[PDB]
Amino acid sequence: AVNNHDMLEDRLYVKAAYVDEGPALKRVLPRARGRADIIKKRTSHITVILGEKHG
Amino acid sequence: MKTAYDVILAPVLSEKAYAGFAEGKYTFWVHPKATKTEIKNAVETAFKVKVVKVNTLHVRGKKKRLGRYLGKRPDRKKAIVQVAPGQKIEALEGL
Amino acid sequence: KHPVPKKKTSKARRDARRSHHALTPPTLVPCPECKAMKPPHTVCPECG
Amino acid sequence: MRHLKSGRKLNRHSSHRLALYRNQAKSLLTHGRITTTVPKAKELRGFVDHLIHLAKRGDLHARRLVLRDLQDVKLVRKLFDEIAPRYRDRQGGYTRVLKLAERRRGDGAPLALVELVE
Amino acid sequence: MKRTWQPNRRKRAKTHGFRARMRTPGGRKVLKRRRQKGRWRLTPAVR
RNA sequence: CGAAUGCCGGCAUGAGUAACGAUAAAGAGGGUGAGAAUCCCUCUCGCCGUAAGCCCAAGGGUUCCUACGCAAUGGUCGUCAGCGUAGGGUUAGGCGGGACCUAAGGUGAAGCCGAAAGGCGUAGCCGAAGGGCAGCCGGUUAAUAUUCCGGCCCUUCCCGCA
Ligand SMILES: [Mg+2]
Ligand SMILES: [Mg+2]
Ligand SMILES: [Mg+2]
Ligand SMILES: [Mg+2]
Ligand SMILES: [Mg+2]
Ligand SMILES: [Mg+2]
Ligand SMILES: [Mg+2]
Ligand SMILES: [Mg+2]
Ligand SMILES: [Mg+2]
Ligand SMILES: [Mg+2]
Ligand SMILES: [Mg+2]
Ligand SMILES: [Mg+2]
Ligand SMILES: [Mg+2]
Ligand SMILES: [Mg+2]
Ligand SMILES: [Mg+2]
Ligand SMILES: [Mg+2]
Ligand SMILES: [Mg+2]
Ligand SMILES: [Mg+2]
Ligand SMILES: [Mg+2]
Ligand SMILES: [Mg+2]
Ligand SMILES: [Mg+2]
Ligand SMILES: [Mg+2]
Ligand SMILES: [Mg+2]
Ligand SMILES: [Mg+2]
Ligand SMILES: [Mg+2]
Ligand SMILES: [Mg+2]
Ligand SMILES: [Mg+2]
Ligand SMILES: [Mg+2]
Ligand SMILES: [Mg+2]
Ligand SMILES: [Mg+2]
Ligand SMILES: [Mg+2]
Ligand SMILES: [Mg+2]
Ligand SMILES: [Mg+2]
Ligand SMILES: [Mg+2]
Ligand SMILES: [Mg+2]
Ligand SMILES: [Mg+2]
Ligand SMILES: [Mg+2]
Ligand SMILES: [Mg+2]
Ligand SMILES: [Mg+2]
Repeated sequence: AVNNHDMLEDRLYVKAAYVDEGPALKRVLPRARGRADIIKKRTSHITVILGEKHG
Repeated sequence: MKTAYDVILAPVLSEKAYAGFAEGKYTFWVHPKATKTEIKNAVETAFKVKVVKVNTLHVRGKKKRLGRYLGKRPDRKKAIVQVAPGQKIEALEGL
Repeated sequence: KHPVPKKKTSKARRDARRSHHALTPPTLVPCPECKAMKPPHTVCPECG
Repeated sequence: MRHLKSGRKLNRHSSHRLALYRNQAKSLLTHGRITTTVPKAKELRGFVDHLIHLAKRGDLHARRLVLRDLQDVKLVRKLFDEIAPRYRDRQGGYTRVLKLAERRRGDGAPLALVELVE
Repeated sequence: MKRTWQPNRRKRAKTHGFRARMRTPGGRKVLKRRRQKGRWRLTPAVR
């Protein structure tokens, strides 16, 4: 913000922000009586969007 | 033809290789089919030395991968040779 | 034996389950000497 | 219930939870300040205060007593000769527990400080 | 508990081996098929 | 194409739930590192001890040693690893097996039988954790050692001499 878009740090707030869901990596979890489920270790796309306070 | 220069591939370069220079003992990479007897003459003929004892051992190459491409490096044999006492190989004396 | 759910539970009903799941922010007090922030009745990361 | 039952088991049986307090004490009477979890800390407290108080009594008996737990002649000497003396005009409260503001990770556990007083 | 694969390198070369297959017409036809399908390994690999 | 407990794929629910795999047990100080309950060192505690220690044979196949790494693999974490990359490392006349023997059985000149493919079979040949055959003790490397080195012994073949 400061360093690129010349935003003046002292008045920064968090305008909007959110995490969408990335592609999930699947792995095999061996189970009783030969069974083997699959568990998914997932992925987040985190987004913080900053804007300037008006004071 | 098979000449001596075929039996002898290259010198082995390692701490452990070097560490034997100081006794009579010089170790090369040799062709994998080459027997203790003929390795001797091949080294006599090439470096004009007397050979007294031969030690061979095979070095089976490492499996390596380029990423879905999986194969192995080629297989070797090495000899560590004993020159007659006092003889040297000045060829091999650059450390 | 081996009880099972009878119906996929709805997007409405699982989200309402979660109405309590929301976090609450850490409890924080201004520090005695340094400028910074601290949890109360603890030893300040700066100037303990 | 628990109901006026007092004193902690912390996920240890009798044997191991004894050996715990003994070991904690050995380490406090060595380093003079220590860092553990908030509850392990709060239970140490009295376990040393008595160990200390007995060094303040000074006699051959009170020594032989303290050796049951601390087990080590040298550490005991430090206790009787060089530690208890700072306390002789002090009535109780030879230790202090302050909690640290950060907690472990992969653990989450809150930690505290245990130091001998002054 | 004792299970079905008890690897032994002699048994393997003696049973599924190349000279094995070649001794019996049943087994020459094993090799013929495998060769025709274009198998990479015509015969079990024992070390 | 809406249904076939259809087929292939993808994404949900149960749910932040059950579990995280022997109840032998941990605590602290210090180091390293962007980051440490989980790595390294010290101290204390606990558990194996006809083993949960050490050798050998299978089987496995570089997993060994060391440097640089942490995306994934590791039921957490990881700065660690049996993991990624790379380099190095396995040395024998006497140890094991072969240029020795035969065993079951296999195979097989001779021979015998069977539409064909094949089945049999003497002698021979093959076949071993059996018979036979000469190396003990130390030291050395990050990593091999009855293999290299030190000391003290031995076998067979070839040639010569008595
Ligand atoms: Mg399971
Ligand atoms: Mg199974
Ligand atoms: Mg599912
Ligand atoms: Mg040619
Ligand atoms: Mg050899
Ligand atoms: Mg009860
Ligand atoms: Mg618990
Ligand atoms: Mg007990
Ligand atoms: Mg049995
Ligand atoms: Mg199976
Ligand atoms: Mg075998
Ligand atoms: Mg091919
Ligand atoms: Mg229809
Ligand atoms: Mg429920
Ligand atoms: Mg529950
Ligand atoms: Mg649970
Ligand atoms: Mg457990
Ligand atoms: Mg540091
Ligand atoms: Mg640092
Ligand atoms: Mg015993
Ligand atoms: Mg093996
Ligand atoms: Mg395997
Ligand atoms: Mg590998
Ligand atoms: Mg290792
Ligand atoms: Mg390292
Ligand atoms: Mg990783
Ligand atoms: Mg992980
Ligand atoms: Mg590695
Ligand atoms: Mg033979
Ligand atoms: Mg010969
Ligand atoms: Mg024979
Ligand atoms: Mg036959
Ligand atoms: Mg027969
Ligand atoms: Mg034998
Ligand atoms: Mg034998
Ligand atoms: Mg022998
Ligand atoms: Mg070793
Ligand atoms: Mg020895
Ligand atoms: Mg020797």
